[PDB]
Amino acid sequence: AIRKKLVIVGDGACGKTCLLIVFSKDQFPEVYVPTVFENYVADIEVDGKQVELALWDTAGQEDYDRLRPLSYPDTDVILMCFSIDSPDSLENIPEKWTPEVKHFCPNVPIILVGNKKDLRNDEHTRRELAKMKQEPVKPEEGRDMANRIGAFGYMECSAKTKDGVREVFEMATRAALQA
Amino acid sequence: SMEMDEKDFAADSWSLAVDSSFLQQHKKEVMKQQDVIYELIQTELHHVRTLKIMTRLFRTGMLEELHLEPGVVQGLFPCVDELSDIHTRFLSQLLERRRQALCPGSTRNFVIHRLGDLLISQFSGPSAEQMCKTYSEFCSRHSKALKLYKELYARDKRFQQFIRKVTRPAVLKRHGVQECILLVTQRITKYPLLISRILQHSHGIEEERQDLTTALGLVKELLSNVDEGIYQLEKGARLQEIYNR
Repeated sequence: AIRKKLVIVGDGACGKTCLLIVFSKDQFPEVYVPTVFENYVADIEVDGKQVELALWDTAGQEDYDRLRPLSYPDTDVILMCFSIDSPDSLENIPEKWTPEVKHFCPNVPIILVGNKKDLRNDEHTRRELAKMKQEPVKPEEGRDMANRIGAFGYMECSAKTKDGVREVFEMATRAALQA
Repeated sequence: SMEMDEKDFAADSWSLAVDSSFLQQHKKEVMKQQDVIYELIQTELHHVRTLKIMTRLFRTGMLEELHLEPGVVQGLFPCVDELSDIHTRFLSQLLERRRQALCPGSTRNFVIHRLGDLLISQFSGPSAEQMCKTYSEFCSRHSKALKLYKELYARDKRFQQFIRKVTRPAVLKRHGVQECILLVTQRITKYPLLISRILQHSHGIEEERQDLTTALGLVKELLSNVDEGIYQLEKGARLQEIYNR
């Protein structure tokens, strides 16, 4: 099994840490949800190919422009995350996160991931965003952003329900294997 | 890690580490606070273990087994003895606070009520100056270490065999050389996240709320200073490239 490296980037509100936790346990924690993620090496078999996929979080590094790039060397695939409950997290993708990743990770595939998809039809979420003249990110808004930024693809998931999470990491593995 | 500490921090949470009859005696807010304090200490134990892999398994094994050129092992593992001393001392203080708080007759049932003071001490004065000096140096040598590692792995058969041998066991799956370097660089930026969540559950005693507020600000001051003090070293970089930064 060949080794590949994945890094997840995005705003603090995007749910990156939770996504890594749920994938690495195949479980939304029932007793305690960790504050932090250290690292993990997942055994993945995708389309008949065995990979060891090393997983890294950038949480805590968002304010530190010289520390944060130390996460990027030899990355094989980037997950670029926003939350569907935060249009603000999507607006920060094209001109903050994207130019940084293209600079430090040239030619590395980017998957744009809409997290927290369970909240798109959540009444509390809709009420709260309406007060800032906002609504949950629409699937077409996600796809259009992915298209614009030169993403490999666009995917959605819910760490809470686990729906879509396996598929995100299997696809990231496929992307990392491409020449 | 030593077995006593590994066992003490084997559970996924404080609420699963303590006896259920002890848990049932506490309010939910206390349980939430203790769970995050437990995560701070558990992840500190694992960080010290990362540093012991670096010093004892890799660095010392290379010195004992291989014929590397002078300065190569220091280039792979910059500042690792200093980092081990900083964090082993901090860990010792956290574990002594736990042990003092244990109920007589128990090796598992405790509540830590006074963490803020310990964190203020760690992140101020000489210890904070040493943390800042050592991380500014380490993080500025990070790129250089990774590049040296990759060169030796690709070119030196005995080095490659050494690495494959000592990283074969399952318990080293997450702790190759490059993985250890990045775990150490990322440790310092975990502290604000942890401290802020402890603080969220520490409003019951106003002195504690205040102390954790002070600690959080000291940690952010340290991180800002380290971040402003980093410039990546590169083997073979010429003066002109540096002064034209």
